[PDB]
Amino acid sequence: SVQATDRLMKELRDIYRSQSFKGGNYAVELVNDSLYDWNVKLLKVDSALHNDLQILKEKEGADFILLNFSFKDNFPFDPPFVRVVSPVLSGGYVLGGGAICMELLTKQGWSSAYSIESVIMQISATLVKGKARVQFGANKSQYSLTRAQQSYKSLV
Repeated sequence: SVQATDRLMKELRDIYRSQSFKGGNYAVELVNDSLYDWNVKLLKVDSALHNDLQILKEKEGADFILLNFSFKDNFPFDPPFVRVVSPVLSGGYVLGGGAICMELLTKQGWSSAYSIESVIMQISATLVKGKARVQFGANKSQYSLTRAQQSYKSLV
């Protein structure tokens, strides 16, 4: 589609010129150059989660929550499929597998008007409001697209 493609390009161009993205709050990476597959990592998360990320950079790997946006399911008609790739989290409205129990991500709270710049922030917020914490035990294999789909499935 030309509309879905153009709309998507508009969004990424917005994100690029947003003070949110300039301030290092997150990043956007077109996995495999795909304009329909985004890796949005939250870099700047004053909260308990904000704490767990400090000792995340040091102990194991880097310091960020890695999100995956899939725009194949009829976006912007339907919400983008968003999931948590890593790290493994407790609470923050995160479901088994990495799916998010979030309002706007439903077919009853989403709007074609909403920006991807905003849904990212709402996720960064929902995670904090739900007092999300890093499960420093489980391996990343805990979170898979497979586990996220069937999970989000039951949700609906």
